[PDB]
Amino acid sequence: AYTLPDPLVGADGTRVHDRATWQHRRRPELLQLFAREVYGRTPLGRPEGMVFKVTTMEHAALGGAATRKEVTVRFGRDPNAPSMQLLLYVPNAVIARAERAPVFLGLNFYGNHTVAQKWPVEQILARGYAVATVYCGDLCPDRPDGLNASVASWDQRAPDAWGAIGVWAWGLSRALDYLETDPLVDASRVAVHGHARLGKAALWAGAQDDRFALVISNESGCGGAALSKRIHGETVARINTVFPHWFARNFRRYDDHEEALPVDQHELLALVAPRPLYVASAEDDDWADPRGEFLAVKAAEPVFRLFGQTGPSGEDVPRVNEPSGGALRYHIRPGPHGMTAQDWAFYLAFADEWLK
Ligand SMILES: O=C(O)[C@H]1O[C@@H](O)[C@H](O)[C@@H](O)[C@H]1O
Ligand SMILES: [Mg+2]
Repeated sequence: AYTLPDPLVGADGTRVHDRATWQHRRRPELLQLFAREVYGRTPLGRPEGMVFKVTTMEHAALGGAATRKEVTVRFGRDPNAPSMQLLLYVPNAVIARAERAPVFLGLNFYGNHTVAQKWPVEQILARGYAVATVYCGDLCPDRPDGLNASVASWDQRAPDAWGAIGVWAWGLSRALDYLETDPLVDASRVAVHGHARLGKAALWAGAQDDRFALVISNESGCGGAALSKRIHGETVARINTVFPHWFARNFRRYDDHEEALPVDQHELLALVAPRPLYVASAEDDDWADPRGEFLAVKAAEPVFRLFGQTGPSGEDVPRVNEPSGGALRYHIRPGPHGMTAQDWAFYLAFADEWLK
């Protein structure tokens, strides 16, 4: 089935007519719904005893274009406590103006020094932006028994307990804790971004953690930006069966039963409002369900409009390589699933508008 629940009708049926009601009544309702039925509850906020050790600082990386820092973010005072490694490139030209750089923060899938994977780090830097990354497997190994060797392990797990997407997302927020202590970056101007499974975590981190200034979802698909109730491409039963550690056990109640869902992903997107949000698809990426990613944006737009922000105009998918929307923005690009220089060019212009 497929009737979408209204972001702007509360659980008790009252109509959300103002931003205060949205901020302090409706948002907590949706956050707790997504936590309980989909991603699982985030248990730890900031742990006590987090320690940041800057292990490497190189002031003339990439030809003097960038400063590169390597940072262990340790999650306890003990020196052999669990940790993650954050890689940061800062543009030198911005440091030379005595300004903290705005930052693109995203998880990587193959390791910090694979960005197999490559992002246009040099272009991002050339455009005046810092780049930070953490390998997702320092937080939760992407495998079905992966939570036992993960930050969440330090007869089973509870049905509303978080999986890998929630642990990855919590990792992004801890990366932001670090960025707040780093005088070369403006932690109030952080674009949190992700591709595919890591875009699911980027969305979930941006909705829970409203410190993030900008949120970018690149082809995050099922249980990211795509409407589950559309039953197109990847389905809930497919994703929980192949990746049973990603979501909460409770998400499996919705296996082949998306009609029963009490929310859909347009409401995840609405939790970014009023902060700028970018959802993007690939034209041949039927698995992620591009129309469903676009329609989730459109069904989220009323919440942005409550704050006077606008989304893609038109009620169907805009032409390829034509981004559309104000603070709430979409593009679809030609070709297959991935993250490309085309996507990044559109993201950088969006950031130029909202972070510089
Ligand atoms: O790109 C990938 O490997 C993944 O992308 C995700 O968004 C999708 O849910 C996975 O099934 C897999 O296709
Ligand atoms: Mg789908």
